[PDB]
Amino acid sequence: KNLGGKSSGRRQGIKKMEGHYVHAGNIIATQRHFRWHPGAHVGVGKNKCLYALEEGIVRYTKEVYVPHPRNTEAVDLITRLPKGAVLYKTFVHVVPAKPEGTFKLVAML
Amino acid sequence: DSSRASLTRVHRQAYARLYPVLLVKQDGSTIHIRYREPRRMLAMP
Amino acid sequence: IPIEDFITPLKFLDKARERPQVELTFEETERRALLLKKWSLYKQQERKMERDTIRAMLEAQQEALEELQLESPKLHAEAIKRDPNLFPFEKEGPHYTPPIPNYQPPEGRY
Amino acid sequence: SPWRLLGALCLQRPPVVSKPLTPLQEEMASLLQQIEIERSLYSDHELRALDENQRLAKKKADLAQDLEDMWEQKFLQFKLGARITEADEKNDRTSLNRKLDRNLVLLVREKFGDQDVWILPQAEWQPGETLRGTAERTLATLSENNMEAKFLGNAPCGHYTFKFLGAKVFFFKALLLTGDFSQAGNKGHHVWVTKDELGDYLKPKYLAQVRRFVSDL
Amino acid sequence: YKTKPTHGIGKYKHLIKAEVRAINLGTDYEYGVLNIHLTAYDMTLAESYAQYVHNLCNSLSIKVEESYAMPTKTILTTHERVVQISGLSATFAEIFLEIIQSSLPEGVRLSVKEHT
RNA sequence: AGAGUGUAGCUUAAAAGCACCCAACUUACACUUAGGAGAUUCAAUUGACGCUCUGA
Ligand SMILES: [Mg+2]
Ligand SMILES: [Mg+2]
Repeated sequence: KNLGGKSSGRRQGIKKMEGHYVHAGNIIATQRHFRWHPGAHVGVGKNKCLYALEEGIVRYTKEVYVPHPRNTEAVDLITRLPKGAVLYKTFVHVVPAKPEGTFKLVAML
Repeated sequence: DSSRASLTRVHRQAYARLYPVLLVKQDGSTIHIRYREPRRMLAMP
Repeated sequence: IPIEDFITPLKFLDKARERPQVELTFEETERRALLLKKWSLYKQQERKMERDTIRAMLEAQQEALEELQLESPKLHAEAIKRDPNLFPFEKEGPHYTPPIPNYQPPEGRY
Repeated sequence: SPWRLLGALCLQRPPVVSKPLTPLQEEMASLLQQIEIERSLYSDHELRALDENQRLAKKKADLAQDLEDMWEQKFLQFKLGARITEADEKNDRTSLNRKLDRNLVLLVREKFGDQDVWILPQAEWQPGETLRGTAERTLATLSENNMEAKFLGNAPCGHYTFKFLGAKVFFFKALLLTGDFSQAGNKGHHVWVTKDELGDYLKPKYLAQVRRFVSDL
Repeated sequence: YKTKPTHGIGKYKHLIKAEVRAINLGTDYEYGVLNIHLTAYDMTLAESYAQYVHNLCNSLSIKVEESYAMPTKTILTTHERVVQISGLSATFAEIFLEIIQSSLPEGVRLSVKEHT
């Protein structure tokens, strides 16, 4: 009677952990729902994947969730909280290692 | 302080003129009630 | 059963031409706008009076059940109780004239 | 401790006549008509007064004013009862129509063995009767009438204690719906007092502060 | 993570209450639901006094569930509005009632009728 | 008479920030947007105008 349910595992979760060196475009963590939210130099795909935007070192932190005011679901969850309540979510950052370029001497004109 | 919620305004948008018509219920109870075609003296037995 | 009278009447649409003239001068708008500010300070004062008589009387009434707590431990456990007589409560507001002389009580009612 | 047991009651007469307006409020009133008139939508009184007279001008170039004349005469016919039944008497301090706009409270004279104190209505009590029952009994001992007073709860309102042997007075709140105050010129000294004369009849520090828990309006 | 001291830093449903008779148990005595009927023949006088008791309750942290109205009766239509109140303490009961008494504008009648 | 003392309603704010009032959208509340009123109790850390209490 119970047919179906033979789905394989998604193999989602963190691909690059804390402190790992990560180039631009490396997928940091694939997820199904928003477990980790993006932070500094980390983008989101259509399927909620977290890819890195700069070359750097991955850091996981906890900061205050302030949703967008057009996101009417979370704002209506924000305005039911008591007066001292602060939400938190785990954010994933990339601390950019290299600078974006130097000034090199080309030619003495 | 029976003048708190009597300084009013019809808070609708489609409403006609409403005249401060004085009404008496049965016994000499003169009460201002907004009512059309201003009578200024209304009564019921 | 959800039936109400908030519905706008159908007759209040068609003949909307009776006042196409909404104009004031400068000084009539000036004296009205001074009135809205002086009434904004006025009701702030009137609700400042009621925030006194609510707070100060509650101060006396909580100190009363503090005084009736210490000096009679069997009588402040009964002043908390509720009278069953406020269930059919009703009170008319005030008027202009306390009622009348005898009579004359007349309208044809139809 | 030796407790002289005293329960008491301030009655609150509800004002039957609403207060007159203030010079800013009548401007706040007359402004509130003019914006309401400007935002109204074609009443049938102005339909049969403005649209008709154009057409009544039309048959004459080739009535509603008589209606409004009938409404001024009856407004002046049936004359109004007095909002002020106070400026005529001015000395009948026992009257239930002493002040119609304000909050009135019973206040009588009592005489003690050591004191001669104008008093708010008191009574001795016993722990056999409930405290809401003592204030129920105060309605028909010193007043001698058939009033209908209404209490709200069982909690007190004002507590000032004085000692000689100890004593406490407990001020409760009621409200008259009606009143059959028979023989209003009684042998007592009952005065209905708004607020300012409560600082005139009750001098000492356990009686000059009854005004802190009566409604200020 | 579970094994870290920052476990449960982002949980929030214990801060949201997502989902009546007269409650006089041992000392903490409070009413059930109340209804406040205000009938007057002015829509201006009934709508504006329905606001003030709601503004009086909000300034005293008294829970107002509904503030609806029942329809009119053609006598001339009498407009009636219901203001639902829950929860008064012993000291609050006489004081919260007497201010709505001491603010009734012009010939509107109160009610502390109850549900159903 | 004595003690505690004292910034608008509150402030381990130092002339502040929240509370607060009206108007318009809202049945209403709420939100928002337009506006509104505000104080260091006076005199040189000190002394005496005001409030709270313990007394007669
Ligand atoms: Mg599976
Ligand atoms: Mg499988």
